[PDB]
Amino acid sequence: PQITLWKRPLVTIKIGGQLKEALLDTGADDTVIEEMSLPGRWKPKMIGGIGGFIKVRQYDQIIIEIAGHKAIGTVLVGPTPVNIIGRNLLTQIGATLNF
Amino acid sequence: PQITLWKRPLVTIKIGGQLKEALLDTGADDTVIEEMSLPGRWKPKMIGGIGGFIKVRQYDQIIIEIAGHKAIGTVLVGPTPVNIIGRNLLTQIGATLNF
Ligand SMILES: CN[C@H]1CO[C@@H]2OC[C@H](OC(=O)N[C@@H](Cc3ccccc3)[C@H](O)CN(CC(C)C)S(=O)(=O)c3ccc(N)cc3)[C@@H]21
Ligand SMILES: [Cl-]
Ligand SMILES: [Cl-]
Ligand code: NA
Repeated sequence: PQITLWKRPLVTIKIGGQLKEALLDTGADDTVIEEMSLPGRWKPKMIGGIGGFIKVRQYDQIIIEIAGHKAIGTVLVGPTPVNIIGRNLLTQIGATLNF
Repeated sequence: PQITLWKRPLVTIKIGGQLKEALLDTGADDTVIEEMSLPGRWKPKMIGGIGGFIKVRQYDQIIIEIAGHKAIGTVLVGPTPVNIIGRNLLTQIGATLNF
């Protein structure tokens, strides 16, 4: 699909058995989701944005379905105000910016 | 052009006759750039991101070139960690997300 940017590019994701709304965010290196449980090992990480840093849990090799396209990669979990799909998973679904 | 997301989507912008690097950011509603002087009056705004909120100066109707495409619109100036081109000017340059 082609998504225009008049409005926030929100899509439905499926992660950890749950449906969530998330923002397709080319300015995010990493995918960051609101607090939830995920299986397997994790390690702590700090990630910074506008406003400073938050502490997150880093889970590797997590499968997500993004607008119907499956991808696997690292997912950061913590107190983000918005669920964000970052470049680490946008590449896997073949997303590009075009102008 | 078609920009893939394996690396950060950085482009050259020109504002006040100066070249700067900035990130094409579909997760940003608004364009915000690091401290610089812009002409005219400004109005207050708060923008929130991953770590919380910052105060910025809002300048309207600023001429800015983005990857060679001319735009004229609102630029926020404040302590952002990186220059970000958000959806208000991405729509002016005709950008879409595609997958
Ligand atoms: C530096 N780590 C960063 C980079 O990679 C990592 O992945 C996740 C984080 O990325 C980010 O937070 N990306 C943001 C851009 C941004 C901000 C600061 C620095 C770089 C990029 C976002 O793309 C845009 N942000 C709203 C998101 C969180 C809903 S906003 O806070 O900046 C914003 C920018 C304008 C406006 N008008 C309002 C908010 C880590
Ligand atoms: Cl990854
Ligand atoms: Cl590719
Ligand atoms: Na894992």
